[PDB]
Amino acid sequence: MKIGSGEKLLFIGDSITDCGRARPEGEGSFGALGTGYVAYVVGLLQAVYPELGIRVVNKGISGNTVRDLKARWEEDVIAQKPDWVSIMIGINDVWRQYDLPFMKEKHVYLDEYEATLRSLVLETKPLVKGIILMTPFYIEGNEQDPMRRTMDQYGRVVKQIAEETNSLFVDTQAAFNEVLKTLYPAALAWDRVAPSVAGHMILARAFLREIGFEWVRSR
Amino acid sequence: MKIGSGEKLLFIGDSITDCGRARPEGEGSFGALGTGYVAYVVGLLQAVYPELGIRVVNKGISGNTVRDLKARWEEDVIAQKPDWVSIMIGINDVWRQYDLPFMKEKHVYLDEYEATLRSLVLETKPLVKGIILMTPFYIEGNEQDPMRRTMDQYGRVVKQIAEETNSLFVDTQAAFNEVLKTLYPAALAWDRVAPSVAGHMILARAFLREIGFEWVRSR
Amino acid sequence: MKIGSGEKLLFIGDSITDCGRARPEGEGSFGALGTGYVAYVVGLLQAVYPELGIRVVNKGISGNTVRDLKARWEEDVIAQKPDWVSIMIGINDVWRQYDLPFMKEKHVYLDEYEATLRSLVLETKPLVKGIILMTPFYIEGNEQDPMRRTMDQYGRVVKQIAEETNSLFVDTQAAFNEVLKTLYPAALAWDRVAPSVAGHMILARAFLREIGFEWVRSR
Amino acid sequence: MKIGSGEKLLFIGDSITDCGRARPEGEGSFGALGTGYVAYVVGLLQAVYPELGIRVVNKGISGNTVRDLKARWEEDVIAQKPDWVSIMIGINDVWRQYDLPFMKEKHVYLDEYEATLRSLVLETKPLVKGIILMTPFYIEGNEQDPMRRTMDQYGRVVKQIAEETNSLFVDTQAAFNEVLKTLYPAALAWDRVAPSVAGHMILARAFLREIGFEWVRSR
Amino acid sequence: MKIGSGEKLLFIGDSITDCGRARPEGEGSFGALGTGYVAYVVGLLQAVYPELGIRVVNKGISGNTVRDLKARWEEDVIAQKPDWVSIMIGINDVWRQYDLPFMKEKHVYLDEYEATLRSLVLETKPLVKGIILMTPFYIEGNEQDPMRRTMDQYGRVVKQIAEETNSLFVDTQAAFNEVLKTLYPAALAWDRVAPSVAGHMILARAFLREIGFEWVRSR
Amino acid sequence: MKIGSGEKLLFIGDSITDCGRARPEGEGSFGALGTGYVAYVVGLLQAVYPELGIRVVNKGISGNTVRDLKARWEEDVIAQKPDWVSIMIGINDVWRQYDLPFMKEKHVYLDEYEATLRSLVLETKPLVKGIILMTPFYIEGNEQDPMRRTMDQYGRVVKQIAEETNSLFVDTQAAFNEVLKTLYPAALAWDRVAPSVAGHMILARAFLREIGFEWVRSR
Amino acid sequence: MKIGSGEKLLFIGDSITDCGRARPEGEGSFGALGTGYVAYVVGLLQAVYPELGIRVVNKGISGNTVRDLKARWEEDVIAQKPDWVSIMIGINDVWRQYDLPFMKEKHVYLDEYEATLRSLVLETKPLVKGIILMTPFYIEGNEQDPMRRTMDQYGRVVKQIAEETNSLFVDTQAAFNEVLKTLYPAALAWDRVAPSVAGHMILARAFLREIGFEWVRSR
Amino acid sequence: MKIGSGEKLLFIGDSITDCGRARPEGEGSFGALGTGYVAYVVGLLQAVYPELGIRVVNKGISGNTVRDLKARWEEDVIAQKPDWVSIMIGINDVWRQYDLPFMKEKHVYLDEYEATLRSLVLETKPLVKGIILMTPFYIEGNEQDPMRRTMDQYGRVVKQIAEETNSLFVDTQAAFNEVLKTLYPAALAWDRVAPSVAGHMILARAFLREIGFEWVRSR
Ligand SMILES: [Cl-]
Ligand SMILES: [Cl-]
Ligand SMILES: [Cl-]
Ligand SMILES: [Cl-]
Ligand SMILES: [Cl-]
Ligand SMILES: [Cl-]
Ligand SMILES: [Cl-]
Ligand SMILES: [Cl-]
Repeated sequence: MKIGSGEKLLFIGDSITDCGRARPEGEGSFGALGTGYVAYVVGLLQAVYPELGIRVVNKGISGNTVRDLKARWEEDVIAQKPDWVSIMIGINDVWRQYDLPFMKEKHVYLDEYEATLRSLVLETKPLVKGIILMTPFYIEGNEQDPMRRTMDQYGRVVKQIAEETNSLFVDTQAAFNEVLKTLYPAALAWDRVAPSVAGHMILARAFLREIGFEWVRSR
Repeated sequence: MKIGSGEKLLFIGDSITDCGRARPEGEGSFGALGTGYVAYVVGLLQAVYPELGIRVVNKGISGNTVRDLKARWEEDVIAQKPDWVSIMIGINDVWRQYDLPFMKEKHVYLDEYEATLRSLVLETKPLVKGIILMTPFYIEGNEQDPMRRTMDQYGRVVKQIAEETNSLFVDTQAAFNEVLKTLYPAALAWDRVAPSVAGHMILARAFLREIGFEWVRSR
Repeated sequence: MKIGSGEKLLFIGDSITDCGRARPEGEGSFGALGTGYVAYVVGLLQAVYPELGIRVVNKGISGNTVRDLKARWEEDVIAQKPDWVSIMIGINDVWRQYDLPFMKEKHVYLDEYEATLRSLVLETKPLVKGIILMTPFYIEGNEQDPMRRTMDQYGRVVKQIAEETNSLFVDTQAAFNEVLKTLYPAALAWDRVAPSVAGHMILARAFLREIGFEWVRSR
Repeated sequence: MKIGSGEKLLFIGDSITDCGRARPEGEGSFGALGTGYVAYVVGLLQAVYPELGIRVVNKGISGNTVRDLKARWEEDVIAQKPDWVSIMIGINDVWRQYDLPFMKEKHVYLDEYEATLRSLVLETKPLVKGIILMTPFYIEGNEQDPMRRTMDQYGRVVKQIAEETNSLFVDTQAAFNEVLKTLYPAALAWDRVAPSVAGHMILARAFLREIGFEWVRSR
Repeated sequence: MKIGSGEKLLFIGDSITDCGRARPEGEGSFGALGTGYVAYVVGLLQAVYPELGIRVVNKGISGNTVRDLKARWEEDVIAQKPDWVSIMIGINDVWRQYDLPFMKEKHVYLDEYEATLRSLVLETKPLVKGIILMTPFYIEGNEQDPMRRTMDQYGRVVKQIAEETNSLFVDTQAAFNEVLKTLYPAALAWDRVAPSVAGHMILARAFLREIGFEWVRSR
Repeated sequence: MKIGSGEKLLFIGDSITDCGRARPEGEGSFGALGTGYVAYVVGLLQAVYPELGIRVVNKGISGNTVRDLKARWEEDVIAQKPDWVSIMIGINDVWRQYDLPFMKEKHVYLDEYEATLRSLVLETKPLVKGIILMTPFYIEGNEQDPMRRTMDQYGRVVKQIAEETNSLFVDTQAAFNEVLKTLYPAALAWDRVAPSVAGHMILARAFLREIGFEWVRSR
Repeated sequence: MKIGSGEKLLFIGDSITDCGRARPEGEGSFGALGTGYVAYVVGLLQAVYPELGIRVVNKGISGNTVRDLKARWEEDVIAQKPDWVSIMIGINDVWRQYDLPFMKEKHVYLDEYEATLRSLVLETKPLVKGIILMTPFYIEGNEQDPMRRTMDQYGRVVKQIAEETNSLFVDTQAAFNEVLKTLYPAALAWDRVAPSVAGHMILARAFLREIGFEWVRSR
Repeated sequence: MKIGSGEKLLFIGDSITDCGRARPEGEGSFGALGTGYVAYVVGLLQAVYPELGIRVVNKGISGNTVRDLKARWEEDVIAQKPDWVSIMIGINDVWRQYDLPFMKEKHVYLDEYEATLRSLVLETKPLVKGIILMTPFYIEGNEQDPMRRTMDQYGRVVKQIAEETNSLFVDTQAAFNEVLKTLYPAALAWDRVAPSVAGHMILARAFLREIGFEWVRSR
């Protein structure tokens, strides 16, 4: 378990992170974390490591792109003095290119995305114990579907950044890809983005595996 | 994994099982399974065993005792033709004795509890592939608190029926007891009964472990 | 114009047809026809052929398959004594196979679909002046996506019944396909099924063209 | 098609334009345009010219007279940097004279109306590719009904302005007049102002005809 | 005053009579009589003839034609044992011809109107002390508007039945006509049917004058 | 009729005047005047004198005492530039003495009441055509009931003020007293203050009689 | 204390008893007893006699007269097998005579009141351990107010039945009368019937004193 | 009775005091005091000492610790110029230690609690006639339950402070302890903190006993 006792773990992202969490503070055991993967992570950490006393904060905001993260980073991240920051962003940065292909101010292209995400990591790294970069995802098994193909480009950038900055790394697309060998996307999310409890569990598990969570502790 | 491909798993119980499930069907949407351990179970099974093709049904009803289960058993269990039935009942059977001590017809005392639950297990066993008996629980660490002491006795009844009937058995009290070495009850549930996400994860993990779930499959 | 003065045109289908229509009557206010292609059809007919005096009824019901149509056919179609019946069914028959793959009784497979739809068309044809058969559709441009591939097969069934029965025929998939040369699905419908105003205009225009509507009447 | 690819088309007016559109921005494919003729225009343009990539904004505000348009013109029009502006105003400027004939500060008389509308056109013309002036209307077939007779005076002024400024021109009253040869007003709008889907389609079609929309493109 | 001490006066009609009255009783609170002319009548009678001890019942139902009255006559009129029955019906009988011209079964044409209303008056007259027949009305000053022209014909029917049957008679159209020498319809009712407080006062005053009310009693 | 054409009549008072009127402006034919005596007055004036073109504004505010009137007089009265002001105040000034007999900052005693009301009249008189002073009231027939006895003292002061300032005068208590010879208070208002439609008609009539309203005009 | 351990005490009445109690059971939660004197009684008994183990049921129904009690007596009283029945009825029996003087079938005059209440007491007495008869009341200090005078007569009937039948007896009017030496009615209840917390405490204290409650137990 | 006529009694605390009281003023006989022990105290004082004319204000705020009281003391207490101040605080100061044992900024430890509470008393004492210190409580009969054991430490501090400052003193824990000899906590409050009407009556009675309330006055 990478996260130590008494430490503060902060999640940021878009609606997949937000999941109806309490605004502004996003902190507490009884609904304030929202109802998706963040909450599941905390639940599992408390069920299996209750003695760790890990404080968890949810700063997800529905609709955000990486440009929106940068715009609130000082207030929502820096000022919170976290020990661990988990970032999952990119879905909207890409989706807007496909659902509003002519409202282009809504799009964040890849080279802007890469530099902005890097800028967030590099600002934050000297202030925290660790950073966890979660790729965006798209629940779609055809690599050549245009949005899936774009999303994968953004996920490759995330991986690159994590390597180069010594951040932890969660490939959420690889986790979905496995389940997509069996299930058609609609069984997980009609819109291919916002999933079921199952999708959130896929994400929660992917995150917990990367931080060295044990389902039954050996120690 | 005790549960196998193509099987229908039906959960029944009180509010801990219900958690806002869709009535009457308790199946078949996103959200139809409720927002507690039953949903978490189905999500983790889907995340880790997507190919198993399990159908899951949530017949939990808030407020039920085992007397209420008996009254709807035919329509809600037997008529559903499940392959597997999971029962978690007893919390209200006990809690009414303590919160409404003078309304005795709302109590289900130990003789009624054992005979009824026994009868339901005996009746159902030959019609299904398997039964899972979950103990009720009380989120309270002091064995001599009166309601914890009573709830532990009711759990002994469940354990003994499961043994007699070669049912699977989940000791939910023991799962909470482990966490209660560290956390005061209120950290998990103000009222010592209806817990947080963490509590429902304690439950879901206790269920899954009993049915041979692996967090990361070795094969 | 195939539809003539004084005729009653009854539309039946699933949510794509329903679009919040008034239940049970589906006629006779402002708003009773719902807010999608059925209403747009009635509006354009009124704008361009005000003198035609068409009565229009919307018997769409959200969630329906052709099995559901059959169960209400007598009350909702035959008892209404329509002159013209428009049917657009199949989306849910197919989508349940993909979004709830393990709940097989909710699926309407191709044998049940063809026999039922056929039976309804055969039964209705001698009681009415005319039938319009609209294909189901899936807003997805890749023919080998599994649900698009299945939906195209169901459309072939509709086309063949319409041919056998000398019904009018609207290929809604082809209409979407044309736009999908330019737009990614999400621009029209996140879930690839329930579209925007633009999608409903694609539908209404496909219907109208089949019934000989002219945007500006040449006579 | 007068409108070219990538261009921005902005509609302004009163409730007939507003139709519940999103405030303040009035822009987007999924409800932000409101539910009347603006939305229908955009829907048809996307269904038939999807590749044009026309951005559309709805700045209608219920209750407005031309005096209200002038009061918000800088923020709602100029600042938006549209390529094409469509104006439909006058209904309220006239209605108030008839429904609140003694709260006269609510009235905009014809010579004030004419000069204010001219002032809007002349300010805007050097900043855009084109302007479309839609007459107000009143759904009433008797030319001598007092409100209809007044409304027609205002429509004549609009036509004059469009001629003199080389603006495009939509005679909405002429479009209703045709349908009113068959339908009594109440079949379109009980209040003779705010119509049904049919009325909105009459308006949408009138607008699309003036911009050179083709229902089936020859090219 | 035609109405006398201790008598029960029952009003029946459509929405103009209903005005949100309490269903089913239409009597007996504060507010049970609705918020239009029926309530105003009861208030003025109470203000000026408090000692009369009149019981008043409002059996108006929004949307009703005389065909609807007939279907509930036994339960809503005869079973109430009124001493006086006031009927104001015809607006919807006529308006459906104009707002839904093609839904002919919703129309109540003049032959059905005269026969039904006649039958109800003949049947009720020997069971009660008196009947008041109020004409329907249309708030429209042009006699040749088609719906006003039709409504005036229906009023002639009412006047003739009242004459034949020695019923009291209230010409509501004439009352509106007087005000319409000064006000355009919209000042009283946008839709020419459901008026303001002023319109309901026009009605209440027309009723009261017919029953010999004095604003200031001379005795 | 004391009120001439084109003139502005403003009512101020407490909840008996307010009756849910539109805040802040309190002006319009379709609900803005609220649902009690103000609205009835306007309704009758329009039904019988439609050609007068009297503008009416309702500045009633529930809970007000005369001290509250003074606090808003500049904004709510002076600034409105009325031609006629009607004041009805005192109910709360007195009620508070009886319902909150120990929260005394809520009480306005008689000599404060008298001087404040005088101050309002004397400020306003040089700015308007006329002032109408309506007494407060209490719907209670026993002159010696403590609140009734107090209320009458306040009504005597109002009368004195009106005499001394040449204001018009409405004795609302005398109007209720007449009806109270027959009806027990509860038949008009359970709380003896806020009446039924009948009470509002008693008030409306009292006001209209003082301004020279004719129910059937001789001229 | 007249009530003893293990006994079921059932309260019945009108709104004063109901106070929002849970329907139909009126027992068994927190809140099921309503928010007035019945709840206060149960609370004080629990605070001071926790060991008594009393079951309490609230069968009050807003609006009831003794005629309504009779119609539900079998289901709501006798079928509950109470040991003690407390009845407080008469307020509406009387108040309808005054607030709806002309709707005579809603009145329960003294002959009907005495015979019915008598019959219910006689019928119930041999089936239960004891009966408590509470007078109705009117919060009004003037004995010659007409409704107070009538209510006092109805109270005399209750007192006489209680005497005849050796029922316990609570004179609620006398309890209010004592406070009314100091407070005007409006301080306790604007409408002289439905009081504040203070009024319900007056009631609860009057009940408790009659059943031998001690505020501080001497033993 | 320690409280004299005309005096102002102000209660402050957490949710147990607040009970939904009116914000900000917390003053009035008809709901403004909230629905728990404060309201019951006032009710009893009015029922038994109506002539005292005691003004009562409720400044409870749900969630408060003693640190929160200090933060609002000037506005909510000092500025109100009370004659008597009742303080009940500590529940949250302690609860947070047990329900959010790792969000420690939410905890107020005992020595901070003691000094802050002292600081409140010492500031206030020279400004008022008297102060009443009510201990916090926890509805839990086992002295060794961790939260109960902590709560008792805080109650001992309260008692010490009251002794040292000559404040009145209410041991709310001792009052619950008596009832807990018979009832399990859940019969009074599932969460062991927020009780039933019974709990509020236990508190109300404890407070009234300390101020010398007599249930039947000797004088
Ligand atoms: Cl999002
Ligand atoms: Cl439960
Ligand atoms: Cl559907
Ligand atoms: Cl408008
Ligand atoms: Cl109607
Ligand atoms: Cl008021
Ligand atoms: Cl009642
Ligand atoms: Cl609290």
